[PDB]
Amino acid sequence: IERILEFTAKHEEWIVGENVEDFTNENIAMFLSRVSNTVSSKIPGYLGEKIDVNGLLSIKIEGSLEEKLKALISPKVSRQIGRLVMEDDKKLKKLLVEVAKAVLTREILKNELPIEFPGGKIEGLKIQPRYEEDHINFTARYGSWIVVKRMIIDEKTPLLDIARLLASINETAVNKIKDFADVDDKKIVEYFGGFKKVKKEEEIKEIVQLFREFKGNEFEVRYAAREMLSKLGLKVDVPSKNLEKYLE
Repeated sequence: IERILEFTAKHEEWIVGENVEDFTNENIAMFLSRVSNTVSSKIPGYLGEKIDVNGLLSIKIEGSLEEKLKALISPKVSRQIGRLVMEDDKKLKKLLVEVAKAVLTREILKNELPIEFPGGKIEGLKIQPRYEEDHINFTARYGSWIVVKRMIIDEKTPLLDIARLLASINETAVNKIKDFADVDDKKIVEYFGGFKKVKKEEEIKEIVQLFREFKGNEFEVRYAAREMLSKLGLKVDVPSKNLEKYLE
């Protein structure tokens, strides 16, 4: 297909649309940033068949950033999350717990760290929806890069499948922003290389400080935050593969 970069969504009262028409790296990165923020914000509303999301987002994580991080990796919170997952199968429950944990981690930390990308969320209809029926549509073609992640939404569409698609779209956005913004992600990985499986309060303090000292622009810091969190086993992007494996 020819050059295109668009996102539209139409489901119940959620109707939004945005595209790029002036194809600069800045505009592409800002579009993908907004897509990431938008789809990530909507994922929890599609997890209700398997996760008690109201209960999940009602979990209290108190204190400074360092204290919140310690809480998020704690056995207590893992047990709290497990209790909110409606699954009996040990293997499948583990997959859903990790998804729930990623949702909680994003919501707890987004005002403490640069978790969301710049630019906020898509709230209006810059373009009209590409399809008349309810749908999710992410379509990208630029140079050799092509991604088509879309589906029609029926009354028989599993909500968890919409969650999966939204998570997959988020993954594309996160993967590609660092290409369009020329983020040296290898350097970021090596920057945090002195830490592994961070559990102790003292080490959490150290890694947060190292993150704060990271010199980078608005895009680079989002990846530094993600890398720092990865050392604690924390994620802020829902792993679509977990939902894929459940739905199989």
